[PDB]
Amino acid sequence: QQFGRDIADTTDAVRDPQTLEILDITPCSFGGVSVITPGTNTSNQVAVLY
Amino acid sequence: KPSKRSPIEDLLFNKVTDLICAQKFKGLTV
Ligand SMILES: *[C@@H]1O[C@H](CO)[C@@H](O[C@@H]2O[C@H](CO)[C@@H](O)[C@H](O)[C@H]2NC(C)=O)[C@H](O)[C@H]1NC(C)=O
Repeated sequence: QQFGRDIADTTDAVRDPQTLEILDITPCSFGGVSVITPGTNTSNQVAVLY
Repeated sequence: KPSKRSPIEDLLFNKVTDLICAQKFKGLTV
């Protein structure tokens, strides 16, 4: 066998066809961004939540 | 106990119970 899969049936691991090494693949960082603000009638400063 | 729970609350919390990461990688978060 060459490559693996997870429960969600997506590529999880691969095999390098030059050194017979198995490499785990993980997606690089991502997420949601929310903005915490008071009213614009009060201030213009904000905070950010990742 | 470090949770400050009662002898029955602990039993209830014990009696109720990679998939999370796999679903997160599809865009579904909790
Ligand atoms: C593809 O060819 C390269 C170059 O010959 C191979 O790399 C070397 O393979 C030998 C196999 O005994 C290792 O001892 C060496 O250490 C490898 N080179 C390096 C720099 O590590 C490679 O193995 C070949 N891949 C195959 C045949 O699948």
